[PDB]
Amino acid sequence: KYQCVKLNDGHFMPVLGFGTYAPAEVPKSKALEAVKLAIEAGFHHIDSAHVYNNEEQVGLAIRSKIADGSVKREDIFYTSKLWSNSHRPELVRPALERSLKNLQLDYVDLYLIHFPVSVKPGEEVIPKDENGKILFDTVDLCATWEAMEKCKDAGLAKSIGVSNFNHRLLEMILNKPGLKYKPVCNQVECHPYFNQRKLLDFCKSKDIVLVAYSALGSHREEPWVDPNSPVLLEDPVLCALAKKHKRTPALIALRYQLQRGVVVLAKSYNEQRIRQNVQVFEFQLTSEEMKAIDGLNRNVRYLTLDIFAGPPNYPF
Ligand SMILES: NC(=O)c1ccc[n+]([C@@H]2O[C@H](COP(=O)([O-])OP(=O)(O)OC[C@H]3O[C@@H](n4cnc5c(N)ncnc54)[C@H](OP(=O)(O)O)[C@@H]3O)[C@@H](O)[C@H]2O)c1
Ligand SMILES: CC(C)Cc1ccc([C@H](C)C(=O)O)cc1
Repeated sequence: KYQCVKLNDGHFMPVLGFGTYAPAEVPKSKALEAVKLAIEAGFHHIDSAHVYNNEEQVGLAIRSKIADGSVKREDIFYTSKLWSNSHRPELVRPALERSLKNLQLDYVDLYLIHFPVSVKPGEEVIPKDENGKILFDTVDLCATWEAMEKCKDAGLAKSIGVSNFNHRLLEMILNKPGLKYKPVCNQVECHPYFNQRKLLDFCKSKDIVLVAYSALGSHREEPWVDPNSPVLLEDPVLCALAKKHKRTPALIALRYQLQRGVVVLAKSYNEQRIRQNVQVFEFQLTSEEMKAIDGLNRNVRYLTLDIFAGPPNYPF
């Protein structure tokens, strides 16, 4: 057994997920090993994406752990995401089916719209013209969502959701005429420097689960993240809570999210840290500790994806 939350479609999501993105200077081999170690440690939820360029490796890890008897397929919650070169409705199912072929899995547990700004179709994930300009595309995300619904009805995705959506974009889906399935989740950046209280409450009001990424202050990969941003885990309040509990600041940051009703991702490719992170289930924070962490909020967004700024659907 392991801790899960019931989604608005009746499926269950494990509340601690393993993040699989690593910057390109990290060999893809490392993904295979790290996912195996995460499953061994007790992660039951694994987060990936077509754009991470690691589905072959992540899928092999999962297949391996199934085939050697370590875990059953029903005890792994696997998430993929629809990249922005496949927003057009007729391209949605093919992108899911391409991810599934790479993974050699029959279905994903969850399929998300990765990012709300669309780019032109083709193999290239960031298509550019001759002059370096991103080739943006104009697509009705409501149409994309109907295609996602169809994938759910096909059994290719058990659940569907969104990522990096703001209030306005969530509302566009929620108010869509003929809506079949609400998003089960909105996967967004969330940590004690950017605690997303407003958007969290909105999502709660609609029984949409907020899934936190960069919960430990991000990969900090350039140019995606400003190197001059503060380092979350050096925070002196987090460090003193850690000392107090004989834990680590990472574990404090993880535990904060679980208690506020957020599902939390954590990426690590380091064996010790992977094992550490599952200790989030071993302790609890008091109401005064939770309020101390709430106090850290400082409107610091690590991940702007500002190469996609300009189009109306840019969410920040
Ligand atoms: N939907 C999206 O647009 C989106 C965006 C960003 C992230 N995500 C997802 O969310 C996941 C996590 O976000 P993130 O990759 O930005 O990273 P994160 O989980 O915030 O942090 C990863 C960093 O913290 C380190 N770390 C992990 N556990 C630690 C611990 N116990 N003590 C200290 N350091 C620790 C890791 O280094 P080591 O590997 O060396 O341990 C890594 O450098 C991604 O991998 C991806 O799955 C999604
Ligand atoms: C690095 C780039 C070529 C691909 C890419 C695009 C978007 C994302 C988002 C922000 C995420 O981290 O999930 C990651 C990687």
